Amino acid sequence: VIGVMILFGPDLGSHVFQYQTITIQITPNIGSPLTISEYVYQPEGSVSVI
Amino acid sequence: PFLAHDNMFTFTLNISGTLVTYYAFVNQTFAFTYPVAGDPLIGSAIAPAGS
Repeated sequence: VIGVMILFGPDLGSHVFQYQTITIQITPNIGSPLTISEYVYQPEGSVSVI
Repeated sequence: PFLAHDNMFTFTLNISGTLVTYYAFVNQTFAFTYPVAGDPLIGSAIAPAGS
């Protein structure tokens, strides 16, 4: 099991995703990629679950 | 002059042993919320369970 963490810089840190469709794609060199895709409504407790 | 068209309603409070009236004016129907009991998280209008 590997862990992945994404840190936001100033360019992208000025936006808070609300009612949008965030999507990530991890593409290795050989093999199928991994496309995460979610829809985030609102945050809570400074740490959400999706 | 705009207060000649709003819907005025009053309410009185007996603060510091002297009656102090008030006058609240509204120019359009609207509704709001406010916490009454058991609301730890304040800042995002998220009503906790049992609040």
